[PDB]
Amino acid sequence: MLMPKEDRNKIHQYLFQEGVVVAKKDFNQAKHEEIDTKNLYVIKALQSLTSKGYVKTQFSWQYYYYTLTEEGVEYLREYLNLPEHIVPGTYI
Amino acid sequence: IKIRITLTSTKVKQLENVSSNIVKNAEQHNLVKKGPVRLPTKVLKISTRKTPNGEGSKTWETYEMRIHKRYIDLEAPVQIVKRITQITIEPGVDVEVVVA
Amino acid sequence: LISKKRKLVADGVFYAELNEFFTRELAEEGYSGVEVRVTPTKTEVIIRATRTQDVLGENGRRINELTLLVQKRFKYAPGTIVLYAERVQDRGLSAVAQAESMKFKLLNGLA
Amino acid sequence: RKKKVYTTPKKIKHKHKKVKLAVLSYYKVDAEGKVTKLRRECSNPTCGAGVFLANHKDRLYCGKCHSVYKVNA
Amino acid sequence: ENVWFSHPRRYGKGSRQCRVCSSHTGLIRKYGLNICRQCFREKANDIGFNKFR
RNA sequence: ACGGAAGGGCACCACCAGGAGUGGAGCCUGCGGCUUAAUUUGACUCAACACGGGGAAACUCACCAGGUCCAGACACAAUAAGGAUUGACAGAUUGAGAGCUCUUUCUUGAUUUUGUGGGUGGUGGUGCAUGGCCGUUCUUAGUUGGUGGAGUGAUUUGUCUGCUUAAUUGCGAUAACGAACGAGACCUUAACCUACUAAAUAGUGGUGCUAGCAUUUGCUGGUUAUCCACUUCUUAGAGGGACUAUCGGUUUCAAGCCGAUGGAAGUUUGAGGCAAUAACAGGUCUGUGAUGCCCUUAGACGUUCUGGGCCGCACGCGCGCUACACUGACGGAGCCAGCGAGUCUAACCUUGGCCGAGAGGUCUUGGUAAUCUUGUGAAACUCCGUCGUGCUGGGGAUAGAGCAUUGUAAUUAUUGCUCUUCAACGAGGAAUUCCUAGUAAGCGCAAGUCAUCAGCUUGCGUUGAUUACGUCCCUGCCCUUUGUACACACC
Repeated sequence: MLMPKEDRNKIHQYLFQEGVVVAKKDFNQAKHEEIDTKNLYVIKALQSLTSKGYVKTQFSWQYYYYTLTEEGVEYLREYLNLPEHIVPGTYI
Repeated sequence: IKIRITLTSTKVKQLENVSSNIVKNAEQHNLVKKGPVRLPTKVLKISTRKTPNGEGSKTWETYEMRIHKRYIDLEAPVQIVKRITQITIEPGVDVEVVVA
Repeated sequence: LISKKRKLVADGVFYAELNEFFTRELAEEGYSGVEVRVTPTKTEVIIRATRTQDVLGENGRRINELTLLVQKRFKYAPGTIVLYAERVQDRGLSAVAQAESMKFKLLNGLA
Repeated sequence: RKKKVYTTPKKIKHKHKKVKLAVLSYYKVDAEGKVTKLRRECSNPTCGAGVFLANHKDRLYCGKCHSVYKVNA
Repeated sequence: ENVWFSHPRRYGKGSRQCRVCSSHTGLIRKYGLNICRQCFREKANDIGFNKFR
């Protein structure tokens, strides 16, 4: 939860665009895959999000799947203040 | 053009039948080719401990992976190659195309 | 780019990865098995199970985000992975389905 | 926890919490007039008008180049 | 912070580890699977390795 | 269960017969003892001790002497943007920009510094929760219903009188008949598929060009498209085999054991894998992110860094290596292996030259891999010389100087090499180890950890003397008899 504003905005927009985060379990690497932020920062932010109850996590051999839920997507929508039918995360 | 269609599978019967249908289709199309050459099947051996810790007699196991490689030398245009690949299809058979 | 010797083992590892992820994340929904089919610029993966509609979910959001899962995991081309669901025939003939049913019964709490 | 006698002096040194002193940023004192701007920042293009060139004891510090700044007069 | 990993972790068993338990002993680099021996024993049937002899 | 109690049935993890180191010496390994900050661990009758693939630079060990970091979350009150960490030059520490830490400042600036029943993590601990996997059971040896019969019954027969067989596999079977599992059964590396396709990774007969011998059939080699029914050296497939064919000897002339004009052998065709209803409080809450339970969450048992540590020596124990010298040290020379191994944010495998007695790289018509290592030129043989009935020339182990490498680091020699110095060892006393095939072993290669090399482990190459059919004395197991006063059932 002690994320920088830029890092948290990047995580929020990546969740809005793709929907799911993949984080190889390597803390303090400071070079995350496809996002410049810290791997440990991403992991801790998503773990606190799960504690809040808005997103689920899977391990699958030290791999950290982060899969969004309805409550998580609605909270993200209210935080980003996006109009309806702008860019849903369940496109075909 | 001297194309080479190469199968890199593990299923022995599947490799045999896909090679058979490829060669029979070539024969019925009456086009020159080379016979299906089989590279010697390679065995990947893993010698690992039966038990996690160091209890009991020293017992090991040899896991084996048999992989079959084969290739047929053909000469066909792209559309004919695509139709050949589409016909007589079977999941798992790994095909690849090279040009010499 | 890879010799076939390492490539076959890599493909086996990828298949094991997909099977283990699906069985770990889909134990509650009654997962049974996975099969694959490779074709040019497309990879189809089919989940053999019982509750096809339930694993589909609402508007298929489950399968859409599962495809995105496999995509961002295995770093393939965007949109070249597609998954479908099929109802297994002879459902009770697989030990995995029987084990999942007994897990469900234990969760219910009968003797 | 048997071979730990803590013979070393008790040296707990939890970091200070930035004790709040009086008002800072003393530019100048002008009554009913414009207070002139001071602290001409570094001419280096790296600085983005965010480094305060405070000269306490004949030294300059820049927060942009965290590793390359060594100047003398 | 760059002071957490000053000691190199580019090579050695610190990096040559499995992807299941992140252990650095009993590892196999043959065929580039980089898996622990017992986890390999568990998952070899689905991976493709079979017991014959 | 227990027998020094009836017995039998077996095992070259035991022998009559005989080979090969261990027990006598020198060394890496693993265990117990001691010191130390630490040499922390688990494992102890075959079922501990080159075991955790655990040869220990640092990484991976948990053990230490030190300074840093939280991932501290239900919900707020207290200084609450005159405001609080992580990233900071400075008198002092420091491989450093670990302002961690004082009169003084900062890249950003609500991302809250504090407290509770929740509890995210852990090489802290229990096989007194155990999964799950292995070993031992039990290695070619044992169990279970259905219908009958005995018995009030729990139960018994079925599952053996006589017995061949490296298995209750079987003939014959007294009350049994009929089925099931283990077993038997299921299979290539161990060929000859000469029915048929199979390597610019093949052949000879001649095919274009070539060096040497008589212009006395041609010869070995070459660049690869410069050839003409093909598979004789290596892979397959609906389908091949040897079923102990066929005969002679022994069995109310019933299983089987043996000798012989032929195929790869006629001991079951070679070795192994998968694998007995049940058990061990056998190993793993201590290389596994299976996890309730007593342990932490402001100097944390998590993590990160430097230097130590499984790398220390009066000591004992087994695996493994080198020897006890015309066989071997040898040296200058001939000709040889099959499975496989090897490069994408990585430039890897020592193929021919230069810096160069060799070790790092400078060019890759060699590598997504039978062709570059590599058809694995090593492991054993033949001309020649010393140790020539040795207080040393076998023994480069037993020490110092130098010549060499990925690695932001190798000192208590990471490893190789060039010299100089044989303090041990003359079939080795009691006990024990492994072995009938082309077997132990004479000896080198491939893969694991790898940064470097194994002596460890999983796979081959030249060959072996006199049993393999024969018993308990010790290493034991099993069955049924027999005796109990036993049920976490002799502990």
